[PDB]
Amino acid sequence: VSSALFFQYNQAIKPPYQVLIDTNFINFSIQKKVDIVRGMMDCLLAKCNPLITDCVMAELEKLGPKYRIALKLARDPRIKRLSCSHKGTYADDCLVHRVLQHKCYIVATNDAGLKQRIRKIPGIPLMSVGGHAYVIEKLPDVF
Amino acid sequence: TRSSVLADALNAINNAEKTGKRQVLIRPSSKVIIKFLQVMQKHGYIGEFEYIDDHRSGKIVVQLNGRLNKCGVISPRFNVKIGDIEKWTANLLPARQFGYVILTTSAGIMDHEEARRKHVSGKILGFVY
Amino acid sequence: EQSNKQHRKAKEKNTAKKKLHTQGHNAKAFAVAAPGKMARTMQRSSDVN
Amino acid sequence: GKGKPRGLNSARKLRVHRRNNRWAENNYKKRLLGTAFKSSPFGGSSHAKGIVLEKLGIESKQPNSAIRKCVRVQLIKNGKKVTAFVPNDGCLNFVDENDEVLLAGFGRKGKAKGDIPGVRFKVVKVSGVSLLALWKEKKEKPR
RNA sequence: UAAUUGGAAUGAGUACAAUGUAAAUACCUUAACGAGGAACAAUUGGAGGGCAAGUCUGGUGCCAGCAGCCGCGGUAAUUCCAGCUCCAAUAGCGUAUAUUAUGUUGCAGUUAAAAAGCUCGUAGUUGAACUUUGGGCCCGGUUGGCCGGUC
RNA sequence: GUCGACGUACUUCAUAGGAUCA
Ligand SMILES: [Mg+2]
Ligand SMILES: [Mg+2]
Ligand SMILES: [Mg+2]
Ligand SMILES: [Zn+2]
Repeated sequence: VSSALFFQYNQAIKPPYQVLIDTNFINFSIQKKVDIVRGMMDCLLAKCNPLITDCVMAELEKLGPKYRIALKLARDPRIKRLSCSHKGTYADDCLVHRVLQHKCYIVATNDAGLKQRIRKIPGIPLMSVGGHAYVIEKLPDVF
Repeated sequence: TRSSVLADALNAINNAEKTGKRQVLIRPSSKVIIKFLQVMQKHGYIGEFEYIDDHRSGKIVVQLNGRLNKCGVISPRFNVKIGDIEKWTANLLPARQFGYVILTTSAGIMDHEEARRKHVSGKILGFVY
Repeated sequence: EQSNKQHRKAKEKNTAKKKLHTQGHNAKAFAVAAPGKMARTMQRSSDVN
Repeated sequence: GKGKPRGLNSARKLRVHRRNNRWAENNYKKRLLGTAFKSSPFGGSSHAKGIVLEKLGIESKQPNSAIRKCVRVQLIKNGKKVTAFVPNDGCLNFVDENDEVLLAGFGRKGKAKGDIPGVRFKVVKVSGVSLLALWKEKKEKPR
């Protein structure tokens, strides 16, 4: 119950944002041909700093060589690499622990299960690629 | 029957590099296949290659080296104006700063960021990324 | 306990582009040039009757 | 290729092929032929007049029951007689017999504990005045 | 939580006047009046709560359910949910009907929409490769680096 | 004529699967 949060406003999230990418955000970006950095600019209408965690990068490197273009996208120089103090576990678990320990990232992901478990935590907006672009759900500073 | 010879060439390269082979044999070979391949070669997607010569259409042998993710042809060679360059490269590339759309202008066969500089346009052939 | 599988039949003459000719005429040919205006004026004048 | 042509001189084929296989789309043939409203109960209209033919459940003991609230109403365009709801059961005193009720669709979004399948209309104006303006005692019914 | 009360503030309105305008009216400006329930009396919708010496229905008792503007008196008298609690939009708010968020890009056809029984065939769409390639010299644009002479 | 073949309009039938607990 941090000093920033209102009832559900969560006013420590502000421009420029910091998003956390899941492993199937990348897949549906490559599939629907949106681009990471400009796609988040085109929805949030603010600067962005996509972040990728050591658990997620390990998972990408675990996929193999059929998915090497997504790995090429993830080692891009202007996607920063947040390092994580973990054993090295499943990606979605590492995302949930990051979210609970700081409550100032928005989470870009596409699996339904991780969507539910994030939605329990109050004040964490939740980007996801749908249709043709990056729709954002629980952010009260949209337009 | 056989209509696009370039489509056959790029499909044969694509198949025989998916499966991991090392050199490809593509029969026939127009001037367009040589120039499209020299454009792919300049950017490092294929190794050298060589035209072997019978007294017929002629064959090519390409030396692949791994770095090729996809290549293809756009089949009606659509006329592309100068803003349609960037609508085309947003439709058919998975991230808008790698991969090259290749197009046939009055100044040669070239990728798109060379046809931006020279300020030309023309028809559209294919793509690599 | 032997059940055979259904042979899914093949229709007879009842296809949405053949229904249009079953009445007196070719009903595709008696249409309008602006269906939106036909709709909004038809509704309003219905209410004013 | 796929089923369709693709050469750069076949717009005429593609344009005719869309112009034929477009009459096989029920909303298209519905909205050009002008069939689009026999779905709707009233004609083309949005309200419809009617004569109060009689009351139903005027001898029903259980108060505020739905069959207490329903009158039976003849429409003046067709001649067909239907049943109609009435809000606020006290407003059965306002409609008598040979009133002109002006009916509107009931259009209910949901179905309650003891409701009725079959009432599809509802009474809006009784002999010129409106039932919210008689029940709220603004106006009164001009006989 | 407030339910009394203390003075300060102002315009809706009314108005000498001037301005406005062809002439007026109104705005803008302004003497004099003009706020306690500031009775100088905001609205449209939907969700809940209780209302018994009441009625009605059903039953494995005192119950349940519907409902409750209907009770024992009383209507110049009863002075009662002071006048039940929330929620949303707000000088705006609701209801009905429609409509809105076919495939060029970009659909589907073995097994659940849909490949004509078959081949020939005119229009239509579509159609293999090839013809000056390559080198040498000069000129400088416009950048980028070493530069920054400058007050 | 509670007539047939259509053409419109509408209705309805088919929804549970795993895991743990009792
Ligand atoms: Mg079938
Ligand atoms: Mg022919
Ligand atoms: Mg040719
Ligand atoms: Zn971790």
